[PDB]
Amino acid sequence: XYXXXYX
Repeated sequence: XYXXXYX
């Protein structure tokens, strides 16, 4: 992880 979202 380490980026965000949500998908």
